[PDB]
Amino acid sequence: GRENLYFQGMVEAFCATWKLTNSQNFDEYMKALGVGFATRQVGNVTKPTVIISQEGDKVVIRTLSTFKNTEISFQLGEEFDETTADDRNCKSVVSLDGDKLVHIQKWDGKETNFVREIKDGKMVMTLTFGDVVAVRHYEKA
Ligand SMILES: O=C(O)C(F)(F)OC(F)(F)C(F)(F)OC(F)(F)C(F)(F)OC(F)(F)C(F)(F)C(F)(F)C(F)(F)F
Repeated sequence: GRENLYFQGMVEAFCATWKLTNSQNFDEYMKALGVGFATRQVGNVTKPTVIISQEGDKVVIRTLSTFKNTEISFQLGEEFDETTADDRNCKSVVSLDGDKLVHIQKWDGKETNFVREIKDGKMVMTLTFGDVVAVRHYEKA
């Protein structure tokens, strides 16, 4: 009933081609993660395209850039293995929390999370590691 209407309407809102339009404190966020000088210099100029789609029962997230191209495929709320763009081998869970799509990565006893939300048609991504928070805005292409 309302459960399937919530899950279908939420996933539908996020499924699009998203272009990065704005970044805030992403450099600090990469520094808190332990991303070195070399990669950070690339990461601060790289303009990603994020494609979110439904491929069967799975939700797919493709991050396309001149640095590295990543692709993750998952069932909502079911843990999966993920090798990140900065070569961290995580145990990750992508889930729904109200109007938010929450991505939690765990590796080496550490934890980082990315919260994606739709705000006035834009996708706002909040990246958190400890006290360090970054905000990235995306628009539909
Ligand atoms: O979603 C996006 O648009 C995202 F590409 F920027 O990825 C991300 F969501 F920000 C991340 F959280 F995945 O980033 C990261 F965690 F992988 C990272 F911070 F390590 O990123 C990184 F360092 F690898 C990087 F070099 F900056 C990078 F070039 F891959 C990029 F694309 F993220 F900027």
